Amino acid sequence: MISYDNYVTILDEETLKAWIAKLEKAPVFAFDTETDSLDNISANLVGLSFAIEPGVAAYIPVAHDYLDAPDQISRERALELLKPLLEDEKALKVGQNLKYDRGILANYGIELRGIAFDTMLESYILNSVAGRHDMDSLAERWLKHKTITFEEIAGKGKNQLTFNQIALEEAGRYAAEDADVTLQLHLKMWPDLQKHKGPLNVFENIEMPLVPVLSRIERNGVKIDPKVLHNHSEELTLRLAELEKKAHEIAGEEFNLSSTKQLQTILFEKQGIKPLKKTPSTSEEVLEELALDYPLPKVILEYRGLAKLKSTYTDKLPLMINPKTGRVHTSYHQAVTATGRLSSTDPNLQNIPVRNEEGRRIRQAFIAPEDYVIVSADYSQIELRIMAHLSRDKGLLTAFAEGKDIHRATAAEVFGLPLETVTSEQRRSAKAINFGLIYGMSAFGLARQLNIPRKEAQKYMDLYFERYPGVLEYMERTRAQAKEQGYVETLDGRRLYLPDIKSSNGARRAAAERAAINAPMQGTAADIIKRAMIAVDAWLQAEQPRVRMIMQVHDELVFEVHKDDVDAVAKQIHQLMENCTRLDVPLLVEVGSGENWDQAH
Ligand SMILES: [Zn+2]
Repeated sequence: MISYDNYVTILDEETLKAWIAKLEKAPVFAFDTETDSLDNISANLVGLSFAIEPGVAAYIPVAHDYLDAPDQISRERALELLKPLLEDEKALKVGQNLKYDRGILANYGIELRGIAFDTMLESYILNSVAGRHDMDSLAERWLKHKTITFEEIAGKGKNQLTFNQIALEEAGRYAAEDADVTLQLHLKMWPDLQKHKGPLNVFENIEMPLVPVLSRIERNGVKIDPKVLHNHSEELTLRLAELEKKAHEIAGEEFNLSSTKQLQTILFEKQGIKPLKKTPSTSEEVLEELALDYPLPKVILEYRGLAKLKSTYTDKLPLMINPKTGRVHTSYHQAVTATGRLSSTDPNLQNIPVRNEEGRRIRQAFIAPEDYVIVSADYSQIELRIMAHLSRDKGLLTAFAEGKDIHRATAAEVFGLPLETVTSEQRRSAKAINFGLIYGMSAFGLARQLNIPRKEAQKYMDLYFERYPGVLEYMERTRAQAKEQGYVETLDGRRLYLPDIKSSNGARRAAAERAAINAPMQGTAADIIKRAMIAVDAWLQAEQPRVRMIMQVHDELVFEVHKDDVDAVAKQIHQLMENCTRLDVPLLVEVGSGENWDQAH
């Protein structure tokens, strides 16, 4: 148990100063902030904790205000004394999710520098799939130590306390332990992170430098117009009512729009093969087949999609506007995906329909402030260009080299016809093949996406490998080393460990073999995107132009640029993204602008 004897609670300047002096001569020190909220932009600093050595840590309360709380160094005095150390790039800090901390300090005009180690990221790079990368999971895995939980000091449910209401010493136990455990975790993981120059490279030049740029992107937020969203909601209520009527009218009586309950009894009872359509889904969608002739499945389909969209973005988004900035602040997660791509929540920007009109209207609500424009910079099929390189295929490499549509180029070879004559159906077939290879899909899988018979799909795949031999050789070689070493790598050294690579279980080893082929391309795209963000952010920080990087979704970076600077800025973003990342993969950045994200997109 952690008691009040473990860590000191600093309540006077003289003592704070004695610690600042020791901190100033330490090789590295753990740092942590405690606040009255999870919302970064509006949270208030309540206290700070440091750890100079395992077992030697302190908690400095500055804003606890429960009834009769003892005197504390003021938030302002503590920060002016701590500011020099915190802003000194030479004073190296360790922490668990330093992104949060860097931002809190920014609420006071302090730029945390020396952001050298983040134990969450050390863990993530050591093995992204070892398990959760939060401090409590980490402490238990590497230290066989269970940490004091927030719920243990604050309580649960609606009556949970906010940090400023917790007694000084209890808050101390929690806060000082964080700092202490964090430093211990670093001492155990940092040495390990050196057994290999690949992960070390990614951790050092990709992951750590990205910490402060994500903080800045998140705190910038994005301007969302709530009127547009509201009218879209009202219209969707009318449209959903209308569709409900159109459905009742196509059949007879009233009924819910749920399959395997009300639909199979109507749809199949009036002709159609018995199997219902599961919302599995993108592999055999019963309702959409019928759609080509049967009108009911069509309106039920278009109904559900609209209902999901309304409650997920039309009704939720306006509620996400922060009263303090008047903008929305999405959460980017840097240590969650297995391949290294950034994920996103509240809102999850990647789930906004891309090829659909309603998705387009959602994006029309992401607007640029007065005298500014939204700019979208996209890496054209970066994953496919990465495959051309990894397969050393002169065919693909040349297609990209001369600017041809790889899907039409691919079709012209697989079907053997001039590029000008390739039809829309042939382009659609080549495209399914191409993107199917990335996700390592089976000839049968391809068939299920192309709506053609088995072995006909096999026919297309054999023709492809004959024309593009380098891709089969890459695929075989990759599944090989995957079994030889138990993991695959990205161009920068990032690793995805594949434990079921020999699973014996068919399905699991199947998944592990698809992952083997895929991860290197997706992880590499991820690494390129992060390097571009770091690069563009560095220019932004150095030159201070009239632009803000507000979003990162899929393979695009979105900015707010002053209307009178768009041309020079576009030239610059463009050169940085395709000339300041990797010079080996043939990259192309499509830059576009408009009044909203939909127009620039
Ligand atoms: Zn904490």
